[PDB]
Amino acid sequence: SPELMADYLQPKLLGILAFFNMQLLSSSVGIEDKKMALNSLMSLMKLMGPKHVSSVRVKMMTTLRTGLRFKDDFPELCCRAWDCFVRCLDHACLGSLLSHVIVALLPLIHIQPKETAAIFHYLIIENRDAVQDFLHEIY
Repeated sequence: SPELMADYLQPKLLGILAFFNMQLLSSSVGIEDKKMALNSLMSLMKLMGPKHVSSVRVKMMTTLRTGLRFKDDFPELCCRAWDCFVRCLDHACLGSLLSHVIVALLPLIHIQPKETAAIFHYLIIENRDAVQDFLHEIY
């Protein structure tokens, strides 16, 4: 079952993602391989769906922020993948990510002008009534 596979994935939970995060951290692992691992994370995020990642997805997002920090050649493609992972992710507390989500976004906006704008517009539409709860905080 895809759901049965998801349950096996659930047991690894954040820790399987963390092991990947350690692999991304290691100097020896290839930058392209790390991008592939990030793609693997994006596929996993879609497989969990928004509900499955839950609190763990926010921990994964912190891991994602570390992945965002080392981007180089990998990043313009990677940022699009990260947004796709976010789209697979339930918006959940999009307001809770708030500025911190924006701060990752602001570096991203510099790396590619088009990608950041597309992510922001999608985020603004997704937040809806929830959107702008932290907007005053993100002056």
